[PDB]
Amino acid sequence: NWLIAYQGEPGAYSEIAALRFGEPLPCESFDDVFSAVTEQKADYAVIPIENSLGGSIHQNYDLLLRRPVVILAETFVKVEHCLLGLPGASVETATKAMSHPQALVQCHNFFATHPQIRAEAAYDTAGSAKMVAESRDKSALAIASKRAGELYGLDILKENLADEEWNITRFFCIAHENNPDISHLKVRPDVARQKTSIVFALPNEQGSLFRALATFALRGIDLTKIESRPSRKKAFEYLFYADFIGHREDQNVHNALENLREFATMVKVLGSYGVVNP
Amino acid sequence: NWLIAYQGEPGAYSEIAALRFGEPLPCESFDDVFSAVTEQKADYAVIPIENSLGGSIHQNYDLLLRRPVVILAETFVKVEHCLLGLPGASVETATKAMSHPQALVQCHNFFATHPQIRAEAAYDTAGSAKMVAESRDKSALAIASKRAGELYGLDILKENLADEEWNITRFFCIAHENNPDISHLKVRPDVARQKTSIVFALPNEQGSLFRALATFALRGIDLTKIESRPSRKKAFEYLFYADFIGHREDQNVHNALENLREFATMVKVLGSYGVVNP
Ligand SMILES: N[C@@H](Cc1ccccc1)C(=O)O
Ligand SMILES: N[C@@H](Cc1ccccc1)C(=O)O
Repeated sequence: NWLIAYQGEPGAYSEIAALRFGEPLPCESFDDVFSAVTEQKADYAVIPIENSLGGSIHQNYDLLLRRPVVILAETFVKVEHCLLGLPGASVETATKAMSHPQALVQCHNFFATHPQIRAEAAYDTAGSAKMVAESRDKSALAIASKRAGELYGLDILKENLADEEWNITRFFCIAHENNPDISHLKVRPDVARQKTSIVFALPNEQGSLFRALATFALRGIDLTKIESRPSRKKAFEYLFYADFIGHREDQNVHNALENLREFATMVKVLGSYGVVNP
Repeated sequence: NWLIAYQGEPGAYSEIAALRFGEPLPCESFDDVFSAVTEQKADYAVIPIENSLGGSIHQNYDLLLRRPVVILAETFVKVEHCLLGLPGASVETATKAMSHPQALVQCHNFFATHPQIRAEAAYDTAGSAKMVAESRDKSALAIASKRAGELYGLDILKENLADEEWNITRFFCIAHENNPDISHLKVRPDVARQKTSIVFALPNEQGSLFRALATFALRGIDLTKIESRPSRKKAFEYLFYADFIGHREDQNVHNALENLREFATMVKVLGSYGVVNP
């Protein structure tokens, strides 16, 4: 399969990401995206893992943890809103821009300055595009992806509509752990400074984490991420997410990992992977 | 009784959180929320900081660091969705459910198992209970808090509509830096197991975090949160959120923090605070 499962519809930032890997299969949900891989509808999938403005997506992490799945690449999507109209395109004739409530909030400047234009709640940003194109009504605007504009044949009225640059979504392209297949991806991950992601669980002892970092830091190994959150039905544990620069088969790495399993209640390696660029 | 600025409208979870602290003052932006304290329109604010399902809210940590403000308390709000309807309304009779797209998608099974009832996007959850009451048709329902339904005289048709039983948002009650008055909260925070929140930035050398954690760990100090993200501002660095148990001016803690301040690029204590139980 060259299908890349994702959550959303065409023009969604999630699709943008699956495009960097292959042919997008859209899915109703996260839970659904992981299942397209499990039951072999799709070989791959791209899941949003963190966003610079929000957090880590702990839902997608519980799924990475539970699904017999493996990360094969990471990618980074710059969420840049476009204000988007029908051909014959004007801001001073419009009565509304539709979009996802969070896009609407993020474009709160545009709205306080443009009160002839009222924020309208839409299910998502891509469908907002979609509505404009079908409503055959040059009055209604959408706030969405350039790709949505592309696609629904709309014009960009306005780029960087929120006064946030650095709204970035990082996604992980994933496959079933019983075939980390790199060869069928659209573009092969840049492996020059390859990353490993793991989850581990510590019994919540004063010191535990210092102790688990020691494992990497006294081994010369650089981290790029670390996060705790509590474990809910294991009594007195936290879960930790940690990424670091290194390949899981590297002996130093392997030594770190074994070192951790000495006192970690569990370790999982979600994968060693490179990066795909726009 | 005293003014707790929060983002949203009556009904909202953020309002439930406001109310554990005083009289809620609803605001359109978090910017408005902080600027409300930072210029004495209100004495406190209730800020969402993380959710067990998404993660940390980076954008809020962002403003907590840039604002002359201090954590006075934390509480934890269980985000519990209800199907709300007018007196007489029915799940077998309903045609629409209105809510925030995220609450829609978090009750995805409900919608799958009830195809008669179409999911319909709205600006937020509480405004959805409002729309239901104002439109007066018994065929249109909302997904919103139990509070939003009471306010609006809507019946609760189903308790616990979401896919995931464990949805919890952690809020900070905040105040102005040099108006850090606990007396005029509505109940004093439980301060037995007092927590301190800090943020800091390190030059990104391998072992940095280990060396920083060494600071608390070799000192008997127990962490309850650790998370990294990359310095939006300095070229080569990371920010870390740390929470731990103790007070700023414990001998221990102070030592730890001073040692930290030795090599951290920056340290700000966001505050030392206990916990408001509903
Ligand atoms: N890479 C540095 C700093 C860092 C730690 C953890 C997460 C992100 C960055 C270290 O290895 O200690
Ligand atoms: N409380 C333990 C484990 C822990 C670390 C960091 C965050 C949460 C828990 C410690 O101080 O190391």
